[PDB]
Amino acid sequence: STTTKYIFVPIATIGCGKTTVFNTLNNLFPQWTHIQNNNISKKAKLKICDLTLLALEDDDQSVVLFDRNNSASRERRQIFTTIDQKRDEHLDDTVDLKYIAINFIPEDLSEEELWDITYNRVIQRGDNHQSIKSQLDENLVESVMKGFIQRYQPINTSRSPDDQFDHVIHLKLSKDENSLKSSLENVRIIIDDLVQNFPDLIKEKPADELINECFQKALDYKP
Ligand SMILES: O=c1[nH]cnc2c1ncn2[C@@H]1O[C@H](COP(=O)(O)OP(=O)(O)O)[C@@H](O)[C@H]1O
Repeated sequence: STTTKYIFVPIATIGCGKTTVFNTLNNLFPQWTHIQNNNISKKAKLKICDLTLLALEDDDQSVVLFDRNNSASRERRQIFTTIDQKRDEHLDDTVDLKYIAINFIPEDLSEEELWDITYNRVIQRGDNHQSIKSQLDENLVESVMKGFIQRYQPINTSRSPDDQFDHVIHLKLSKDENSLKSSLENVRIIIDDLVQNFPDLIKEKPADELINECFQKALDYKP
């Protein structure tokens, strides 16, 4: 009769944990399609929005993890506008699409600490963002990361375009201290939020051993 499907839209800069968190969630929930802008050729005729809608055509798909930074408000505007315009090419009128913002940069986080956490993650642990995956020029890494931060516009659901989100999940971002890693905390935040608010997506919280193992795999993942 009627189906609701979801597009999880991150708002992040480089090294905030976006790919790690989405890889963890896909490890846990293989039916949640993880579409990585970083892996799409720029001559490809199917761009991330096209692949998103193709994925949502499948009856077995309920969630697309839309893996792109979307640090600028114009980038969020593009998702809403393009998906809204193109969905009729792909989906019948019994499918309701909901957009879930996954906010990776807390309002309370200073730009200095955003830089401190993310730049040192990228240099110490690596990042597969294509323009910086080599890191043969640490000046280039700094310059690209600064570009995303310069363009970053915090989520604001009291105005266009972010008022089009149906739900926002607020993540944490902090320096690693002892065994604590904010990306694993954030996986749990997402799972708990969906268990409570979207039981159609997670009827029962997975065992903690499995959540932690899926996170370990994502943390260790090299492509
Ligand atoms: O909570 C964390 N603590 C420490 N390092 C992390 C955490 N989450 C991800 N990382 C590491 O940070 C680096 C950047 O990962 P991220 O998921 O931010 O990539 P992204 O820029 O493609 O979204 C990776 O080497 C990853 O393993």
